[PDB]
Amino acid sequence: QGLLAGKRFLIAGVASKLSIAYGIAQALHREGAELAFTYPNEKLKKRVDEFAEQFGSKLVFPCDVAVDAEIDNAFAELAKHWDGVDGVVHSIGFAPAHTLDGDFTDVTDRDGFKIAHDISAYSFVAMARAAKPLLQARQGCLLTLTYQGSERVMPNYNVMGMAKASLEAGVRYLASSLGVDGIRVNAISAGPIRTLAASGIKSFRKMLDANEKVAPLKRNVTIEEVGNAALFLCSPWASGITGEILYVDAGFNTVGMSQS
Amino acid sequence: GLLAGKRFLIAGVASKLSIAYGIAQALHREGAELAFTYPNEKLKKRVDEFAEQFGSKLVFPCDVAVDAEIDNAFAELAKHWDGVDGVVHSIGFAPAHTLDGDFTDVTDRDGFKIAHDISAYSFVAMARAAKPLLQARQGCLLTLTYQGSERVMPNYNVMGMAKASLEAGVRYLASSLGVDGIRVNAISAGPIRTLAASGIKSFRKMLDANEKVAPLKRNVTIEEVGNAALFLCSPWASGITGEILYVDAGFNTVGMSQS
Amino acid sequence: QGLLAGKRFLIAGVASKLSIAYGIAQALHREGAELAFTYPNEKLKKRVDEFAEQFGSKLVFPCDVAVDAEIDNAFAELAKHWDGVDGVVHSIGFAPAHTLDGDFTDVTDRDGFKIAHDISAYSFVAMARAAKPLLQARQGCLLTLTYQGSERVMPNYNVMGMAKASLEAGVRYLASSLGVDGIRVNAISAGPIRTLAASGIKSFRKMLDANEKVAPLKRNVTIEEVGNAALFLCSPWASGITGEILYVDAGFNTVGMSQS
Amino acid sequence: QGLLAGKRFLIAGVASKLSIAYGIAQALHREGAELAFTYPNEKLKKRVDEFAEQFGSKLVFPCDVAVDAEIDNAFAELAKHWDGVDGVVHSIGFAPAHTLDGDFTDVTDRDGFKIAHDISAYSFVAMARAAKPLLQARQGCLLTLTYQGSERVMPNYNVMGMAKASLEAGVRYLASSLGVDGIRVNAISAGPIRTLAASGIKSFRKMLDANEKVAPLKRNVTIEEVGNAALFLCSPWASGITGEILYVDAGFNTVGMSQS
Ligand SMILES: NC(=O)c1ccc[n+]([C@@H]2O[C@H](COP(=O)([O-])OP(=O)(O)OC[C@H]3O[C@@H](n4cnc5c(N)ncnc54)[C@H](O)[C@@H]3O)[C@@H](O)[C@H]2O)c1
Ligand SMILES: NC(=O)c1ccc[n+]([C@@H]2O[C@H](COP(=O)([O-])OP(=O)(O)OC[C@H]3O[C@@H](n4cnc5c(N)ncnc54)[C@H](O)[C@@H]3O)[C@@H](O)[C@H]2O)c1
Ligand SMILES: NC(=O)c1ccc[n+]([C@@H]2O[C@H](COP(=O)([O-])OP(=O)(O)OC[C@H]3O[C@@H](n4cnc5c(N)ncnc54)[C@H](O)[C@@H]3O)[C@@H](O)[C@H]2O)c1
Ligand SMILES: NC(=O)c1ccc[n+]([C@@H]2O[C@H](COP(=O)([O-])OP(=O)(O)OC[C@H]3O[C@@H](n4cnc5c(N)ncnc54)[C@H](O)[C@@H]3O)[C@@H](O)[C@H]2O)c1
Ligand SMILES: Cc1c(CN(C)C(=O)/C=C/c2cnc3c(c2)CC[C@H](N)C(=O)N3)oc2ccccc12
Ligand SMILES: Cc1c(CN(C)C(=O)/C=C/c2cnc3c(c2)CC[C@H](N)C(=O)N3)oc2ccccc12
Ligand SMILES: Cc1c(CN(C)C(=O)/C=C/c2cnc3c(c2)CC[C@H](N)C(=O)N3)oc2ccccc12
Ligand SMILES: Cc1c(CN(C)C(=O)/C=C/c2cnc3c(c2)CC[C@H](N)C(=O)N3)oc2ccccc12
Repeated sequence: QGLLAGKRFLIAGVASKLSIAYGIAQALHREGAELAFTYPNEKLKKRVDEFAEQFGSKLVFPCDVAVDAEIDNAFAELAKHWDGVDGVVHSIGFAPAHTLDGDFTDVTDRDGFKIAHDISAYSFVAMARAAKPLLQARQGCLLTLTYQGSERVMPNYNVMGMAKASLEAGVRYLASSLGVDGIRVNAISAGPIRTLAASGIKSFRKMLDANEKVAPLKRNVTIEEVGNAALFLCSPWASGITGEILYVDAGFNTVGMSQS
Repeated sequence: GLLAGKRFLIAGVASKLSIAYGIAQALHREGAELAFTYPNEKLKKRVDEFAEQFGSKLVFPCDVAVDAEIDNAFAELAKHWDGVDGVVHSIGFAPAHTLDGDFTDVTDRDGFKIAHDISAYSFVAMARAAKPLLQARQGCLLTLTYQGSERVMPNYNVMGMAKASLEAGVRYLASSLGVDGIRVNAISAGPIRTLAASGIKSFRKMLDANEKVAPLKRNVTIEEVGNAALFLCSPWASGITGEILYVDAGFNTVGMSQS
Repeated sequence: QGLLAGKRFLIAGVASKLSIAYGIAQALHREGAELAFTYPNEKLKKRVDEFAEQFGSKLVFPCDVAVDAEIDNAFAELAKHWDGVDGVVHSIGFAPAHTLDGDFTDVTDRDGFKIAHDISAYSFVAMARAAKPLLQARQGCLLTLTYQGSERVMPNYNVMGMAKASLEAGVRYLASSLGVDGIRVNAISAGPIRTLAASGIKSFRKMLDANEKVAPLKRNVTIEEVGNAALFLCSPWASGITGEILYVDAGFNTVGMSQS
Repeated sequence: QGLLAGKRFLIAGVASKLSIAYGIAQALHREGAELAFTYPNEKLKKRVDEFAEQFGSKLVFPCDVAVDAEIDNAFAELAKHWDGVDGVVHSIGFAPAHTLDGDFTDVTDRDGFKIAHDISAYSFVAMARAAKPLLQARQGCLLTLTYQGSERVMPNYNVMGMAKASLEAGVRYLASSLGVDGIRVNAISAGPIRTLAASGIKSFRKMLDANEKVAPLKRNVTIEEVGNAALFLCSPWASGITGEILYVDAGFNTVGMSQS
């Protein structure tokens, strides 16, 4: 009998034991929640399917957020088994590698722009809609993952910064849209973490080593600390919070100027 | 005047109520002279004349949905002008239906794509196609956003996300082009009745609320925005880049007004 | 055996069963923490004495934050039973009634400014210092209560906005100063709540009813929801968060304007 | 016949030819503005008298902002010379050297806090009040100088950050208070610069070189750019802007951090 006794949650974005979604799932399950998972993509099906099976779950559905049908079908299918859900976790972001390697101006093409904002920003709004029925029944909450590159320039984050900034604006509009129906909408601004979202990024732990020295706590966060924070936001303890962007970066965002 | 001999491109003049027209008017007031784009044949006719009331020809096709039209637009302008001291981006668009109803219900994928494409990417594309022409004279870039990116306004919906993406662009552009001495800034203008108000049922009632909340108890004008944009396109703004300047009579500063 | 098993916390600012500190204390106790209490003077003595005896505590010490000595003595006294401490909760704010009733320019005198910033802003920094040793022992955390009047203009809040804005800057400098020692520093920006901090403020109901109409969730927060959030920030689940201003206002802060 | 033909302005805070106020004064005068100046005490009299007459002005009044009387008297004096005023420039900040040299927690005493917030934050609100009548005559504007240490932690800036955070909140409440009367209130957040406010700061030069490396423009601002920008804010071109914090830092504030 944990904090999430009898509560259910959908987790989109588990790619490996390292994804931010995994640390979330572990924290939720650790507290008694029942879990469901999506995969983009059946390259990933087998790994996700009973990757679910550490979590007492078999509920594994295909969901590529580029296709409108895949979204609603995944929620109609997931509708078949579950009344509703007390939360939907959005841990999805993507942009064409080339748009994240070089000068922002030179490498940001129109297509690379479309995919970035499409996969990483609109997806959250689409899922929210297809999930609204399941969420009103249970007056669950929504949660997405953002990054403070939306508010500040980081080298090579480029169009992803614009996408995250759009995402963050969405959370606020979703919170007013769904707030009347008792559905809370929030996001976590996590510090940089070495996950599969770092593959192909040459600067990465040079970024990791910089964050380690600048963050007031002198360390980089983990998927556990992110999971624990996401757990709180998906819980009745966070019942008074909506449209909030919680920074889980060891306070990195608060430093103007460190001892070089 | 202050802008003696400097040149500026003005994209987004649709009518005499333009955010861009009032700015363009302010730019000319100080002696700079001007070039203009139009989205299609429609607006070709109206822009041609708006150019000639400011002593200008420089009137080129630019639908920001087409990549070619953009680069051609900066290629045409190369023939006439050595360089450019600034580019003014006053363009935004969404299916409108995405701006009428509940945010969740009415925000489809296409309406999202169009919103961010026309309203957010365009500035970055123009910035690129304009980079060479802008390096010649160490010009600057300027766009108009809306504080719906930070705060929820009813029926602004997907435009809020786009403007938020836009504002992030300004910062990355300013960091990218800053080494080139090219400044990148934006103006967050208060709401004002322009052709960007057609089809919005709540508008003036939005206008009447802003009139009561703004510390100054009034709504800004296209002139006041023009004057501010004039500064940002001027050497007086040489120390400012990646800045979002709020021209809303301070509305952005109130948490809540007397009922 | 709850989440705060064996953890102790100092609660500053319990004036009544409605105090924000009270909702905090209850949530901390709800999870098994041991509690300590301060009171500003005798008139306030009995209330903390019995408010402590409701959380299994008698540790009740006088602390008026206007006097330097009272602060350090309270922590020298509070030392007397406890080896160390896992957290200090700071829920204190005050300004001369007159300073908060009328035009900001006309009514903001120098002293009223002085008392405002002294009692409501510096106090947190002073307590933090006198609490540093006891906080290093257990690598505890610090928490204070703020209000979004620092960022945004509310009528009749006046100098309290400036003070809370100074407070919020303190959290960031404390978090950077004390973050090196593994001690986290964060604050909660709570929505308006009718407590004894509403006495003498006539606009409250139009305040409460307005926030109720604007907040995405269509309602005003409670000391329970604030307590629960503070509980999280004072817990290892918030180990990855420092220098954060957490908004507990039902998302009110995210609305630019609602159908007024 | 410049932009400020026939316009009048009060300038508080000219300490030397390096003062931020000095480059401001130069910019306003360059455009035809009427100028006035204050000095904190006798020692500085000779130099302020001399700077005024380099701008064709003698309007130089004693004003130490620690004393209430000196403020109103200084504005009582200038009531005598000028019908009204089109703007008041506030370029004053100060804190006890010791509070700006060392760990924030260790060196921030209550007094150093009191003086810091008193001289640097309340002064603007007091001046604003004493200036209201003359400012209503011509509905001029108010302007102060802030620093982004209010949002972000700068080493050794300490209590000055909290004061500037209070200052910035003041601008918003002043703008809301005085906006109805047509008086605009704004502030400039200037990049760091070697002025008389750099004496006694050992890290300054390393700070100057860091901003030069991080700022998108790869350089530090000058009093030219600060003077010119405030000139706008004191001008009818800025008639649609109030309660605004304009950053003149070569974009430094927008970087999360550049190439190492
Ligand atoms: N790792 C960090 O430092 C960091 C910081 C801030 C924000 N974030 C965000 O956290 C989120 C989760 O990342 P993570 O590190 O836990 O692991 P991750 O690498 O697995 O995140 C990417 C996930 O998005 C899914 N996805 C991508 N394209 C999809 C599509 N077209 N259809 C369906 N699904 C698709 C993938 O399944 C993938 O699991 C990311 O979106 C990231 O933007 C990460
Ligand atoms: N009016 C306000 O209250 C307000 C508030 C905040 C921001 N803004 C911004 O101000 C900007 C300028 O607005 P305005 O009021 O001066 O007049 P406007 O109505 O003409 O602005 C819209 C312009 O975008 C151009 N445009 C649209 N789609 C295009 C396309 N596919 N290709 C090329 N051009 C296209 C149009 O020519 C149009 O002139 C807006 O984009 C908006 O983001 C306005
Ligand atoms: N209630 C709200 O809507 C709201 C909103 C935002 C922030 N806050 C903050 O919450 C905090 C706590 O308020 P609460 O509602 O839980 O109960 P409360 O009314 O009791 O808060 C005031 C407390 O400050 C203490 N205090 C005042 N002067 C003191 C002094 N000189 N020395 C020592 N102690 C002194 C008092 O003991 C009192 O308990 C406030 O300080 C406020 O800044 C409240
Ligand atoms: N120099 C920077 O990098 C920088 C950056 C951001 C903000 N600022 C702010 O600009 C303002 C002025 O800084 P500066 O660069 O011109 O240095 P400065 O020393 O040349 O000017 C500051 C002036 O405040 C005056 N002053 C101090 N106490 C006073 C009192 N009690 N009464 C009357 N006058 C008093 C001083 O005489 C001084 O001339 C300050 O508020 C500062 O915090 C400076
Ligand atoms: C920190 C940091 C983040 C945080 N983060 C994970 C995000 O928010 C987003 C990631 C992201 C998006 N799209 C990607 C990839 C990663 C690469 C894998 C995938 N193979 C791909 O094709 N495209 O992204 C960065 C980008 C550059 C530099 C630093 C960072
Ligand atoms: C205020 C306010 C704004 C501010 N504003 C001017 C904007 O930034 C955006 C304008 C906007 C976007 N899309 C539009 C049109 C205008 C109509 C012409 C175009 N032909 C169209 O089809 N679609 O937008 C709003 C949207 C809904 C409710 C209120 C507002
Ligand atoms: C909202 C809002 C708050 C929220 N809140 C509790 C605070 O943050 C601060 C409270 C506060 C500060 N000082 C007070 C009192 C209360 C009254 C008790 C005591 N009688 C007194 O002398 N002085 O306070 C306001 C004050 C004025 C206008 C609006 C608000
Ligand atoms: C950069 C930077 C700033 C920005 N700056 C100019 C300010 O806003 C503040 C100046 C400042 C405050 N207090 C001072 C003095 C100057 C010295 C003369 C005065 N006589 C004094 O006794 N005390 O302040 C810093 C403080 C520490 C480290 C770096 C910085």
